[PDB]
Amino acid sequence: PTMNMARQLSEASAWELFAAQNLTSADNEKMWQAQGRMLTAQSLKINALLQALREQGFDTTAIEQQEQEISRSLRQQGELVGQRLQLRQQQQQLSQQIVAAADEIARLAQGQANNATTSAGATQAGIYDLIEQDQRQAAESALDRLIDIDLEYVNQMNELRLSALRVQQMVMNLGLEQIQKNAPTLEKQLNNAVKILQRRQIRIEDPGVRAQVATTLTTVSQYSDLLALYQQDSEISNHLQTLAQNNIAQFAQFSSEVSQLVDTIELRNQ
Repeated sequence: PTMNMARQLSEASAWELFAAQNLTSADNEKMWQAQGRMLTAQSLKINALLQALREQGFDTTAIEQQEQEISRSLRQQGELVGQRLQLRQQQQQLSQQIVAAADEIARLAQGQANNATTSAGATQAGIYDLIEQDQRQAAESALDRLIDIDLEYVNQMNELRLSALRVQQMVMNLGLEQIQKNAPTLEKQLNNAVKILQRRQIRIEDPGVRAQVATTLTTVSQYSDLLALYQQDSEISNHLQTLAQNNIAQFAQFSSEVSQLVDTIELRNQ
């Protein structure tokens, strides 16, 4: 009978609205893909059902339309959460890299300070080995001057490790929520923190290491892009939000029209 159709029509709509529901969420690619497919398939089942009912003297032209508007609207939304999903993936990858790069710089900085600290200790320890008919003053004065230079490089490195950690934390602090509220602040904030890190970068002793820090710096300098990613993400998130409210009225009209047709079927059935 035609009654078995109304049950499927209700069912297709329950799964459609359910797929459309899950799609607009979608945390991972897998869910997005799976739900988009399901939505498409359900829309196809509804179209086939409507065409079956229509050739039963039943009128489906109001539902055919609404359902078509809804499929168009969800296509767009599906696309948008698709791009957004990508962005949120790029943000993670890029940020992952920047902290790693900042952390390597900090580690390289600590390494350098340790070398100077170990040297100064040796030199100073050397001043006490002087007692050996070795005219102190000549040596003592030179060793002392050497320890002061070592210690001076320690500060320079400790200041490098710090500049690097500052930036690492700032990046670890981005999250859209705050990139939205205080955006220009967080930005000009990192520009200095990075322009500083760069300044101190070009001040490393052995250019061999001053080189690795140079490559790492180029990676951390992409923070400006990681910012662009977060922006686009919010330009879409608000967008997707707007459409999510239009759905209410659309979905209200659609389901309400299914009910009306299902009735015309459970009433004409007797």
